[PDB]
This record gives sequence, structure tokens and C-alpha cells, in this order.
Amino acid sequence: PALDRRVQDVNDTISDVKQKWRCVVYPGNGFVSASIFGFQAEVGPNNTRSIRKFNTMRQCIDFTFSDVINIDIYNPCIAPNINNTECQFLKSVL
Amino acid sequence: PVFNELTRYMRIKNTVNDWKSLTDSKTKLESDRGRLLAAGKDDIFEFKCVDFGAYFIAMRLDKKTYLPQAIRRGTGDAWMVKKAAKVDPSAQQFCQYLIKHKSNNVITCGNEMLNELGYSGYFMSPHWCSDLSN
Repeated sequence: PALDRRVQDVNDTISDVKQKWRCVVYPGNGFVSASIFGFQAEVGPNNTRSIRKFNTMRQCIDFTFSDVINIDIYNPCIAPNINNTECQFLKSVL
Repeated sequence: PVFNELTRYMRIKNTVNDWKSLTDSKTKLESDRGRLLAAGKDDIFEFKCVDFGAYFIAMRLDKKTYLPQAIRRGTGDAWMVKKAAKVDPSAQQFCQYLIKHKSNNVITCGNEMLNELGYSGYFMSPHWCSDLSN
């Protein structure tokens, strides 16, 4: 079956479904992109990481599935500032 | 002297013609089945992310030919978003992304796929055209 490998697809090589990024509702505060590595983050004040919040599902999907490796990641489960509620929200959504 | 050059070359060119006639007749059958299936359904002509078990495909029916067509991946076959479990929300969302952003590149089962890729997708399980005709 003809496969144009010039076009990149992360799903080709990721065997662990929890390693895949997916968009979920963050109740109260919009949408977020999540995986086992944590949430996709933006540089929040003090040059730290805050969870990236999207107003719409489509902005989340577009941002997640766009082109770049989405380097900035905030993980609440292993950070020295562990957020146990935001970590439980993470593993509930995976 | 090699003994049946002309008569074998003619059987081969007629073989290629018979391949193309079988493809066209299958295309026609599937097109008419498409017309009969499409009846009474909305968004049959709109791309939808369809779960084939091991992967998602963004597909629809053509408005003209009525054949199944899918979002194409580069210069190859339909874009098959590989799943890593029975439930893979990430693969599903990526397929939705393909619908919103990559839908100008489309490939149609049958004659067009034969022209573009050298096979029709029909009569070749587990290819997605065959699964649809099943």
C-alpha cells in the first residue's frame, strides 16, 4: 500500500497511547493538551511553566497537531511544585 | 527465435485492458451502490473520521461519481492515522485536524486510484476500499 513517508505523522511510531497528546476540557478554564508527560505549557510569569489554556476545542487541536515539536511542557505530578489536584485531573483524563 | 513473442505480448496488452475493464465495471457497480446507499443521508458527502479498527480515515462519498474518497497523505494512499489501542482519542483528534486543514488532497477508490497509484483498492483486503465494499 503506497505510503508517502515525506509527510510526517507522529502516530506512525508512538506505540504507547498515553504518550500521545490529546485535547480535553479543563473545567472552568477551557481546554488543554495532555499526555503522560503532562500539559502543554506557556512561559508564565517568573519564566516558569503554566498550563496552556485554550478558549475553544478547535484552537487546542490546531495548536497541538500543527507542525513543531511542542517543547514547553508542564507536569504537575513530578515538578518540585507538585499540584496533586491538577495531577489527578491529568491521570483521570488519560 | 523465441516462439510466441507476438501472441504473448498481445495477451499481456489484452490482460492490461481486462484489468482496466474489471476495474471500471467494479467502479460502476460501486458508484451505483453509492447512489442507492447515499439515499436519505446527510453528510454522506462530508468528510468524517471513520474507525477502521487499527486506524482512522477521513472519508466521504464523491458528489459526482458517488465513490468513496479519502483525504490523501502526500503522494501515496489515503491518510491512515494509526491507532495504538481500541480507544485512541489523539489519533481521532488528528484525523479531525486532517479534515479541517488537509482536505484539498483527496483520493478516490477505483479508476482514479488505479491511475494515481497503480491499484484500485478493490478486491484486495484489508485495503479500506475493499472493507467498504464488504
